[PDB]
Amino acid sequence: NPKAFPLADAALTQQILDVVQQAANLRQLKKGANEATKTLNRGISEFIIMAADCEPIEILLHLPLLCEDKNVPYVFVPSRVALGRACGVSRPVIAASITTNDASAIKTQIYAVKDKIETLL
Amino acid sequence: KNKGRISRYLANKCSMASRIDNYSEEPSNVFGSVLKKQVEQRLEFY
Amino acid sequence: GGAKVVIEPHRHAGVYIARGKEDLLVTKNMAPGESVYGEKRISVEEPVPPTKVEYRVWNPFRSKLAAGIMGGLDELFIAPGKKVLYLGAASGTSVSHVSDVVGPEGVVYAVEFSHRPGRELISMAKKRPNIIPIIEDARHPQKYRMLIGMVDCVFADVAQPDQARIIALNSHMFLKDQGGVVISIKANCIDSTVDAETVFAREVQKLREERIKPLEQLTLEPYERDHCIVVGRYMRSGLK
Amino acid sequence: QVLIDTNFINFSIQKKVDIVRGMMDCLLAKCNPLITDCVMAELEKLGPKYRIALKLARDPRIKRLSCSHKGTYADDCLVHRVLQHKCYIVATNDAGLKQRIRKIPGIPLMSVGGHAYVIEKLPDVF
Amino acid sequence: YSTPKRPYESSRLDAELKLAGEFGLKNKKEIYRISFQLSKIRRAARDLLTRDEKDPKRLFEGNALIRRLVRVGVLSEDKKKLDYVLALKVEDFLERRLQTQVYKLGLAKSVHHARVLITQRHIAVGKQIVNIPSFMVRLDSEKHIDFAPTSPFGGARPGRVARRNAARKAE
Amino acid sequence: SRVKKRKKYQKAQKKLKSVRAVYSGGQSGVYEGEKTGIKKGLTRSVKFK
Amino acid sequence: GRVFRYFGDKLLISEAKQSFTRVGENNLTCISCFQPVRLFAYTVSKDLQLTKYDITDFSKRPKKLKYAKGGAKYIPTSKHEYENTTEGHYDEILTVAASPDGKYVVTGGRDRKLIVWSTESLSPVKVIPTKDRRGEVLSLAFRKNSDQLYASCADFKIRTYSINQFSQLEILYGHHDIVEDISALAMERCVTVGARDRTAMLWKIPDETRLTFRGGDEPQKLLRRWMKEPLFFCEGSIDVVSMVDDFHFITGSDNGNICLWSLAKKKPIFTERIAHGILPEPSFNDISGETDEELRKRQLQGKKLLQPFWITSLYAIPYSNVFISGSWSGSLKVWKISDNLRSFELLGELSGAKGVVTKIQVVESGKHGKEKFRILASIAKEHRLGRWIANVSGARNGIYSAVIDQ
RNA sequence: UUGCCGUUGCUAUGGC
RNA sequence: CAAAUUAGUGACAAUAAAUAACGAUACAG
Ligand SMILES: [Zn+2]
Repeated sequence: NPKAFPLADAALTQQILDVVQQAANLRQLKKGANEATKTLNRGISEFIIMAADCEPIEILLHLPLLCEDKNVPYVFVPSRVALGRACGVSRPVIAASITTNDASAIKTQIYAVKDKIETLL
Repeated sequence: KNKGRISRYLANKCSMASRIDNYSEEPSNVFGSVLKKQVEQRLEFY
Repeated sequence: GGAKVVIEPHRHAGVYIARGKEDLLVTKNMAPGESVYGEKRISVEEPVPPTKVEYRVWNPFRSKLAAGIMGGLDELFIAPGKKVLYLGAASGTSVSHVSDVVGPEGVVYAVEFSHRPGRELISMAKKRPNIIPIIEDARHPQKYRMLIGMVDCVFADVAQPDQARIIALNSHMFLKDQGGVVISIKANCIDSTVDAETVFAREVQKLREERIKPLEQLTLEPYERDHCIVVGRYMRSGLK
Repeated sequence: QVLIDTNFINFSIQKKVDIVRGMMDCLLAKCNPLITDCVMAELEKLGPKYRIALKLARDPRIKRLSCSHKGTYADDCLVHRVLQHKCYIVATNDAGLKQRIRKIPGIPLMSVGGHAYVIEKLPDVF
Repeated sequence: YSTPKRPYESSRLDAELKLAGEFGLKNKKEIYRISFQLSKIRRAARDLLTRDEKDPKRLFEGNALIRRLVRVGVLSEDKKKLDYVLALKVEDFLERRLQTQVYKLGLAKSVHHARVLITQRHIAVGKQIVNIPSFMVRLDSEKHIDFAPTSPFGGARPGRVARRNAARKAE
Repeated sequence: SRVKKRKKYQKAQKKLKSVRAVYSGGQSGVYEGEKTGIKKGLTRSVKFK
Repeated sequence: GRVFRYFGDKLLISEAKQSFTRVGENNLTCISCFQPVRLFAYTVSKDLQLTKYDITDFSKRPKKLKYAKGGAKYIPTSKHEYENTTEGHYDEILTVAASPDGKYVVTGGRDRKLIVWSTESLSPVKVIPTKDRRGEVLSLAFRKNSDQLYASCADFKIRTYSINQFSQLEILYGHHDIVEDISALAMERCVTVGARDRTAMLWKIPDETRLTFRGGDEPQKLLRRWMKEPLFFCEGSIDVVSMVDDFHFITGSDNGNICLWSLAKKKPIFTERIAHGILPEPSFNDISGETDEELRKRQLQGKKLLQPFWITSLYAIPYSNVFISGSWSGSLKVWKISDNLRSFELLGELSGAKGVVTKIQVVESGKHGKEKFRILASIAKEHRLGRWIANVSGARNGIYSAVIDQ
């Protein structure tokens, strides 16, 4: 067991990154570590994606404890660069969060990814 | 101002440093050193 | 924020209501002078001079058991002298409130499997001495059968699909006859292909198949969508 | 998932409707039929005239619940376990049980009528 | 379309109340039309289940039915089984219409704002301005629902109210 | 015909707050309190059989 | 037109004259060239400057001629999407395209404009906005020997223009992510690739119809195929194209794939999995923050977070037997496609280009059996769309020209 | 051979 | 109670849309 433990393999990683890109287009993604912990303590979050290769790792390992407290799925993508590119911004991000919405046109996709990463976790 | 936003820069770097320091099991000093270098570069830029 | 409330005992023993212009579910504080997860506190001066004892606000949006209490449960089994086996003590959020409801003469065994929540559980159980933190998987009660003996109520805030088997194993090991079984069922975490009433009906059927007679269920709807608390008692002979 | 009782089974065999196939072409959905132990007790107590009905209720496609009470009053058991949970269709032909079930709200009621099953309080049948 | 069996029971009235209010429908005929053809769809899928495995009808019409249901978009890509066609229902069908989709994509503030945007022609999927609200967008036309370039909520020249107010304020 | 069903659904989902307790969306800001009262005598939970 | 220039193994490879002319522009982004039937080239940067070069002095480095630098002066005074008719670029010029006849260069970027400049003076003759808010252009390609431009705009849209008439022909829709690259030949077909939908489409533009080609490599079946006796996996995002001839093309992916596709097969004909290597893993002094090397090694999880270089430039010489791939591995690769047109193979490398290769294309010289080409490649230290790129390992913002012979 | 700056060549490199 | 034909008159409520959308402020209990 490493610190960044529940890492996803390549198929789950691309499923995660595709729904991250679609939520970023639909304004349902809060990107960055302290925005992610803000939306996590506010409770509007469906799952959090941490990238398992940033330059420290505890910098985002603070978030699994928060997700565990509030029972939110969390998953580790192995590329901060690809995560930022999926988020649609011109920088690497290390953590992102899918906020809850019921007037959301990708709710089935988000729920399927939640089920996959929760059976992983 | 500059004096008002160095507080915010030092705040989020200090939060980063405390996360490193808490969740690492037996910590080093090198990332506190790098963040000190970053915040002195930011204050010397002004 | 600096206002004044009146503390009043609830129907449930060990928990209180602070009436103001908005009334608060409130428990006594076992470790006076600090907050555990940032809740607000109430300090009364009860009457050697009078002593400042204090109270903690139980937040129903951060506690399934408080959502159940203030939705209205006919009988909690968490009582001021009891022993509670908390399963899924995910941090010290609700375990602190269960601990000081149970009081100094009763014991809360807080079982958790992850390790950073366990570190926070041990640092909270320092200042609350009536908490025995047990860092172990609840799916194998034999791995901690040596540390716990003869609890009076089990509370289950685990969020796993093998919930009813975990509850049944821990009850058959450590619960006594006609003891309390309080379950917080989360429909979406059990399974999301069926609806919430189907999964609650199946979980209640699983409990009575493992001979825990359900007395009561409550949906706890304004605080959590598609949750439930099922309160039962461990009948052990004759659900009929 | 549909709770069956004894006169629904008797009328199914009297009208020559299969249980799971009649349920499927009534609702146009996949059905799970449930025989409670009190309905099964009532079919067994009906005697050796109703052997055909008893061993058609003994069917691996028909799943079965485990009621936990004294006595074998299936109408009480069906009414209690449906007004507790509201995730059940009640398939019945008793006039009294039909009136009880259609007085408690949100519970669809299925019944043998004609040569196939009918469903009433389920608002999405087509 | 066709009317239901018992059209006036209270469960059906509260059903149609929730459907018309949650999807901004004008009358019962929207629900009855989409439910009539859904009834045909899963009445067919029931017969495809009542025949056996390795039946030619079942194999070919089953994968044909689930592939064109996936391409309409009411069925996801991974559930390629034929019992999910039975689990399908009416709001899975009228979540696919253009009024619902415009509101969910957030070009409008409610389903009624979406209906008036569509009927005032500010919405074009792909190339063509669609102007009826009950359109049943597909899984490939799901992402090209945007504001029409002939419209002031796109980038075009502003309408008559805005330009008349600009002219009168220039006077 | 459309605005009538818009305004009899708004009436219906305002009546639904009376019969059930509707999940409004969770905790908005700071937990202020129950804002309406706490009854210690009423138990609104479904007993079995 | 099929492949009529079979010369892959023929010309020399290993001893090219490689001149890396470094220029003082932050993050060069595109390269456009020109040959009549003197040769000019064009570069453009993230510093909002277009720069004309002469390149026809073949044995030496290119020669700067003329700047054209937009800036903050060209921000429109409206913030209104159809009066975007200014005369310069105020944000992030992403692509240039020279005319096949050479009267104009046409460029555009994230300011959702197409500015068409004259060649002889680098002056903006005409401005055509893309009339909506997200209408950033990402790739431009003229169809060969023509005056018709195909721009690929991030509205999931492809706009077409006639430049000498200043008119727009046809807008054609149908990708599912942003249309990251475009490619065309003398035919009125076109080939576009959208980024994350992992499909490449080709468009009959008069008919306004398309042929789609999805990817579809899965590490389950691929690791089983190796398990019959291994660090290779699924696909991120198809990124770059070049139409080699009028029956085949080649796609550059996000996991370092280069794939060869026909006009008659949905699934690709040939793959090449790792085309530029796998990236150097982050160091133990920059992963963890513990003290001991054992825990800082445990925070690498073995091989699980090694990510491949992604091919960010691909250029097929039209109708020829050879294409060139480039990323930030430092070394361009040259591949030739086999004469049966069902595979390609690495010939050699061009290792004098330190940085990301934001553009590759070649310039011809010599006759039908004896030929020499200069491969231009725009080199930056930052990807042409966003930043995202750490470990800038000795990169410089320049033009890597190579002179290949025989 | 460039935005600066260093080695420079009497042309190539490397730090921002 | 459809006596006009010498592309047009001569509907059998069969067919998809509209009759409004979005804000601000005030005053009540
Ligand atoms: Zn029974």
